[PDB]
Amino acid sequence: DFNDLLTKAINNVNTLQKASG
Amino acid sequence: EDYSVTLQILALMTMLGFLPAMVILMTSFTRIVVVMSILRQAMGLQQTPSNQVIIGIALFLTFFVMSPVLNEINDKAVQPYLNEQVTAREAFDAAQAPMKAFMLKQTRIKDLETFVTMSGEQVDNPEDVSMAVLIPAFITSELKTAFQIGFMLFLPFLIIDLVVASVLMAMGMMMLSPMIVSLPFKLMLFVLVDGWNLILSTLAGSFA
Amino acid sequence: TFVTMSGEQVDNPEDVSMAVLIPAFITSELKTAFQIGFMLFLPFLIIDLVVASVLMAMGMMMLSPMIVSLPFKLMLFVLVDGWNLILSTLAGSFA
Amino acid sequence: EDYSVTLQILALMTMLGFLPAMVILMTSFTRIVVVMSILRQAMGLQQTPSNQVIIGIALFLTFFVMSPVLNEINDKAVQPYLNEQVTAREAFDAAQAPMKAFMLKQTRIKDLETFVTMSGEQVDNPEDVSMAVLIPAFITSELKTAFQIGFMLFLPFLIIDLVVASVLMAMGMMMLSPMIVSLPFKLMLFVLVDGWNLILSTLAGSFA
Amino acid sequence: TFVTMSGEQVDNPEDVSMAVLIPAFITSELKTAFQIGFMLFLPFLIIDLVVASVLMAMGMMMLSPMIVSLPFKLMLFVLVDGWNLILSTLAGSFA
Amino acid sequence: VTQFMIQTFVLLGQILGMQSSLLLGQLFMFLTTMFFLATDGHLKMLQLVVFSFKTLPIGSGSLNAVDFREMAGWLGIMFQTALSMSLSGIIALLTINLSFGVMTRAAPQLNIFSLGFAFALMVGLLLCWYILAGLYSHYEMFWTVGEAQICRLIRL
Amino acid sequence: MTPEMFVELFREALWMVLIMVCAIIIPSLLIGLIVAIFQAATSINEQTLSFLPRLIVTLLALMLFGHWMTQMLMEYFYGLIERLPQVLY
Amino acid sequence: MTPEMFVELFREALWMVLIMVCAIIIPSLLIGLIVAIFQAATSINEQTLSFLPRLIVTLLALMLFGHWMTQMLMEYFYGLIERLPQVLY
Amino acid sequence: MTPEMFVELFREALWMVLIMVCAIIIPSLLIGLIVAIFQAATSINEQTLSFLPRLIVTLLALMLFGHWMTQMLMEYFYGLIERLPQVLY
Amino acid sequence: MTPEMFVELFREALWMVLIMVCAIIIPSLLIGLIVAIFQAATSINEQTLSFLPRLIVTLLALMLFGHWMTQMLMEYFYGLIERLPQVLY
Amino acid sequence: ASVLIVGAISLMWFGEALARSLFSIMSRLFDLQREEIFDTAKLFDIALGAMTDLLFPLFLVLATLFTAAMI
Repeated sequence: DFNDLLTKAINNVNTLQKASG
Repeated sequence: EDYSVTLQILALMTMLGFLPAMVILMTSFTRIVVVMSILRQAMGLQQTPSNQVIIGIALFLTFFVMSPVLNEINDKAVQPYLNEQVTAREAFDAAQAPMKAFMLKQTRIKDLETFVTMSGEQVDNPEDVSMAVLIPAFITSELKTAFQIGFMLFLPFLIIDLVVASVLMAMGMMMLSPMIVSLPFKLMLFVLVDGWNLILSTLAGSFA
Repeated sequence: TFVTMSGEQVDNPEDVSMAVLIPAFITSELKTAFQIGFMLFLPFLIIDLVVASVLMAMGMMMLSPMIVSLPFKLMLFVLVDGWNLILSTLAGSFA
Repeated sequence: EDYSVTLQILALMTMLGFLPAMVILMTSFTRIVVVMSILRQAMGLQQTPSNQVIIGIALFLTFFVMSPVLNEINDKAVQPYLNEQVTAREAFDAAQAPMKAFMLKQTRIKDLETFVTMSGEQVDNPEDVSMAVLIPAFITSELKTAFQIGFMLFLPFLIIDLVVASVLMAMGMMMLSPMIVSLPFKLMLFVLVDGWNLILSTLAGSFA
Repeated sequence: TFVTMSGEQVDNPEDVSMAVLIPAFITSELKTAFQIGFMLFLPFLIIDLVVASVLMAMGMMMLSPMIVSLPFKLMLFVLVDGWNLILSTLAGSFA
Repeated sequence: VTQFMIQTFVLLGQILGMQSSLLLGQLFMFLTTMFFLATDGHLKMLQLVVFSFKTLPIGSGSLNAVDFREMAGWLGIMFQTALSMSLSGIIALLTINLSFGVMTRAAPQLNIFSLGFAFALMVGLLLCWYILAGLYSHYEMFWTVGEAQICRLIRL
Repeated sequence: MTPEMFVELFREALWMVLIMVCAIIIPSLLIGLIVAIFQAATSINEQTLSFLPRLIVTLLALMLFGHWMTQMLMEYFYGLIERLPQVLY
Repeated sequence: MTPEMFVELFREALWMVLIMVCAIIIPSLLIGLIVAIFQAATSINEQTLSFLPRLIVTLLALMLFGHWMTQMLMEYFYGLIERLPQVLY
Repeated sequence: MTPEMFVELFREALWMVLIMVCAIIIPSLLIGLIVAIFQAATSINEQTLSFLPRLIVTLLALMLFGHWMTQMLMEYFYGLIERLPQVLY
Repeated sequence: MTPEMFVELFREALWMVLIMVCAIIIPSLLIGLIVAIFQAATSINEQTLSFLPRLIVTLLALMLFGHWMTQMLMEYFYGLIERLPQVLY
Repeated sequence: ASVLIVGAISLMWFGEALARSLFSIMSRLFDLQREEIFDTAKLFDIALGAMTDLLFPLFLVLATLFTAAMI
């Protein structure tokens, strides 16, 4: 729901950083 | 032809810039804050609850009472937008519609009537009015509603204050200040009536 | 006042310079604002005076009238529909 | 899976920005200040203790009573994280839990029920309720508890003031204000009983 | 105090290092400024106490003495030519 | 700790002012600041903090729970010290006001009200003149109590 | 505004409180006078005795004139609002 | 709300405060008369002896009616909450 | 600013407030004295019996002296403005 | 300098304000007693009667002592300024 | 004049007991347990208990004032 919106956004940034690194 | 990604980001960053304005004008934050302010001044305590705690309580309350409309925005404007099902222009309209409906449920027709005439637009149905007109009408209605609730909660504390002053004047000790003796009874009544849980429940139930 | 201060030769008000009108316009707005404020101050002042004298009549000279007057000040602004009356007059004051 | 070093730093700085909120909304700061606010209001002094020392004493009192929970966070969360025993995600959860447990020890069942129904969520155990709903219930209980303690602290000072007023009226001098005479007696009885040490025992130990 | 804190053995005051003289200079100048400044505060505190007691003498306990004392505080400073008196002494204070 | 001492004198000023039927805290606050500067209180605090580096090293060491409780207990120190300084004066304020009340109680026509306001404030200012006459000795004892607390914090 | 207009407004405000305050206190003033005469008739002087009748009568006066005071205040507020365009020009 | 709702609310509090104070000051008022007639019988003009009987009876009234008064105000606080939706309707 | 001029402005300000306050209080002081004399003649000891008459005459005085007080305050402000060049040469 | 010298300064300042307040208040205190004793002799019980007489003499005292209090505040400021060398030495 | 003197005389002996009464009320109302704070009924019981325990010493002192006033 709306609570999970922030969690998903942070995970995507972490995944993008992880793949980039 | 939905807005380009660069413009879509620019619009969203602007909305975050006006986030304090949205909370203090388009939400339930103002009414809760004012009612708490009247209650604090009703008792003998000037700023014992402190301003940060009052706003902190109001922020959680205004988030809970607006969870239904927040979910409706998510289920009709955010998830279709993320799933590539609605034009970004359509998604913005789908998010604005529940917010407008909520503000109309807590507004007074007199407030709409004066602002519609003030804007000078020929609109009849009280559902297709612009946000430029609805927001001042909504915040005006919230201030008036908060005053009514504030007066309601003030009366019992006025009753205690008059009784204590009258009893002291009965004994002839006119020099004794009624406020110092009245305050513990004001705390007494508010705590055995379970005031804090009661007022926040009523404020939550008020928005309907 | 500002035309004589600016030292310019003006025949009619409707052609004064902008630099001499802005200080004059804001000056008049402040004065006009005070007059409207005095109108609104009186009804709440009367309530405060009324409740203060009633408390003094009953002999309680230690009870602050401000606490007692506050619920009635709020109610007067409510049943008169103040937040609609005041704003409509302010908007109507420019017509 | 675990947050990168850059992202962990961003989270750390964010919590430092919200640090004043965590003190006044999650720790015991709210109850202590409200109780100390009553004590200043009860005595004839209006601003004499001044706001600075009350907050400073309250901060030191909180660090005293939060020392068990802060040490529990240090051991369970900080130590494995510093030694790189656990990841950042689980370390954050390991730090959140002691705060949640402490807030449960200072809340009431009725307060939790009101807000969990207010949030419109489903839960069966108080132990796994979201911290977003626990916070408003925690402070609401704290304000009610502080008013109870403050009411008990206000009674002895009201007792002294009423006795002095009655004595002066009984002696016939209906012209002298009781406040000036009563103030030294209230202060003397506050000192020779070592009132603040008693208040420390009933305030610091009230949490447990 | 500072030579003790710095942990250096110097027999005479005029041979202290600049590393320890700079903090010692500002610390002493702060004390001098506070002592000079608060003595200037005293005449303006005298006016406040006089006017406040006079207002409390008549039972006007609600009138704030600060707004009443403000016109007289300014007059005391201008009658003694304060803006020239403090600067003259401040200039002559250094050596 | 330094704020605790000065505000206690501010407490001393306001209790006298309140009992004087009456800003008097500022008069004591300014004078106590002069006491802090004249007695080289600032130098002692700087000596204390550098000593803290020696006996309380930066790496291992921090204030424990007992230090927080001792620092939280200074509110009782304020009232006890403030009452101790003003006990002689406050008794004088009460006895003259009670004496004035009983002596003028023969005729209830006079009363006191504002007439009592003038009499009380004149004596209260006069008593504050007595308070400033012997305030320095109380400050010296108060500073010793405060300095001992500071050394306890730094474990000196 | 013209000074004469200010005095008009000042007078009608003082007249508003005078009418309102007298309608509430006059019942208490008469009762206090009645009790004082009765105490003098029986040769007693109790200061605190004539408090219950005054308090009750004043509360009864407030209850009775509740609609009248509200009507007077609401019309006075409207009167100042309607008098505003006359002043501003 | 409506001007009549305010008067209803205003009167109810005025009726409430009247009842709350009357239960305590009625016994003191009667005792004051009883002391007054006693001083009329013995012709003593002292005016401070009557303070003690009034103070003792006042505390007796507070002890006797303490629960009833607190319950009345507590139910009054609930009553305004119950009628709050009606006003906001 | 010379000290002599400062005392002159202080005196004229204190003289103006004295004139205004005495003109207002005196009607209330006379009535309060009359009622107090009346109470002594009839030997009654009601206290608040002399409050409403004082309030009425005070409010009536303000209505009658509204023009006079307004003109003096305006004159005084104009006088200080005109005296400004003398203060600072 | 030494803390004792600061105490002498603050006692001297408080001594001056005692002289200032005494010169203003004492004229009002004497009038308050004169009226109060006159009321006691005449059995007059108007408590608020003796307010304007105290106010009149208080304002008159301020006007009469205008020059002296000025000369005294200014010279005290000069005395402190000339005593600044004590601090610097 | 006589009434105030006897009250001061009463405060010599009765006042010390009245000081003891005030000492006990402050000591009890300051030393609260976790169980006492969380219960509203228990707070009111102590409030009544502190109230009544005050009345008896206060009544004696005021009676000492009343008795001398008549005499």
